[PDB]
Amino acid sequence: DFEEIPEEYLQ
Amino acid sequence: EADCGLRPLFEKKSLEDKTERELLESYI
Amino acid sequence: IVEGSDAEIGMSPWQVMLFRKSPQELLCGASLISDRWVLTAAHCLLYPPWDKNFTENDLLVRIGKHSRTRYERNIEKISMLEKIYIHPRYNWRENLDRDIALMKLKKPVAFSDYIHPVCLPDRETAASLLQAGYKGRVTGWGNLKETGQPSVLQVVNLPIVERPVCKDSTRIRITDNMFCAGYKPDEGKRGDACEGDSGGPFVMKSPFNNRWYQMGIVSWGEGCDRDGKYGFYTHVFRLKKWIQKVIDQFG
Ligand SMILES: CC(C)C[C@@H](NS(=O)(=O)Cc1ccccc1)C(=O)N1CCC[C@H]1C(=O)NCc1ccc(C(=N)N)cc1
Ligand SMILES: *[C@@H]1O[C@H](CO)[C@@H](O)[C@H](O)[C@H]1NC(C)=O
Ligand code: NA
Ligand code: NA
Repeated sequence: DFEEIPEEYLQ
Repeated sequence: EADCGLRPLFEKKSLEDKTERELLESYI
Repeated sequence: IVEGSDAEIGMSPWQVMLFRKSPQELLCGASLISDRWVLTAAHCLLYPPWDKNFTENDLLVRIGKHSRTRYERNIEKISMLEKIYIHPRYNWRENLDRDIALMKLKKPVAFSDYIHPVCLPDRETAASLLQAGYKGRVTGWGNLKETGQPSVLQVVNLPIVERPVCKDSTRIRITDNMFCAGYKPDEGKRGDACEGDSGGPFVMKSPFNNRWYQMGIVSWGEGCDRDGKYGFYTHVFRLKKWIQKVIDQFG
């Protein structure tokens, strides 16, 4: 349901 | 903190949101 | 938020979304109280009856948001958590007494038109405004009804309710660290916080200095927007000594 967030924030 | 609670798009430019008056009216 | 309306752009620039990394989903609301401190409900992070026990690395905070699900490029800012502090006397076993937690960000967030901290009340502002009948404002991306989910941040204004009416509405033991708000059955109007609004702010605009103060944190309720039930909120001022102690020693 949620738009993916930039990978930098999941690193 | 000095500037807390003052919204850039409202208080800071002296614009009121659509329902804040409802709050003020309740503060009797 | 049940029976509320779409927030205006920048209406609640202290609003924070607590976001789970995996799976990517809304966990709770929260509020920005400085450039590196976020306030929320303890039950957003710790609730053993439902096997909830989040650690710093499980979560992200998303600040400056309006849309619930979109990645709001160039507007929202996403922060990592350095550390979580839960009130040491948070009562998850019984009645969610002292339902409060702080989160320190790894890096300060830059303020903008969409990102700005709310004030915490002093004793005097609390005494003046925390009165039955006086209205505050609750905001969140939680459910639109008890039993769907909004496109954008929702807002509702609700009156503080007399303590005996709060107590008489429920079998749960109410404490001085809680207050309740919402319309009575006879009053016609309605509205309430709901699941997903947890941890978000109940704010009031001081008529003395025109600043917004966070008086409450969305804590608990029996269902959502039920006639004769009220929403319960953590009493922020009553727990402010703990707040200051945490910020003073760790900030
Ligand atoms: C004291 C506590 C045991 C009561 C409990 N009630 S509950 O009905 O399960 C809350 C609820 C969950 C899902 C959908 C709707 C409502 C509750 O509110 N809890 C149990 C543990 C966390 C907290 C919670 O869900 N808070 C979110 C919340 C829900 C509703 C409201 C409201 N104002 N109506 C506020 C916060
Ligand atoms: C929750 O998780 C922490 C860290 O893994 C753990 O030490 C703690 O005992 C758990 N339960 C709590 C904090 O109630
Ligand atoms: Na009772
Ligand atoms: Na109700």
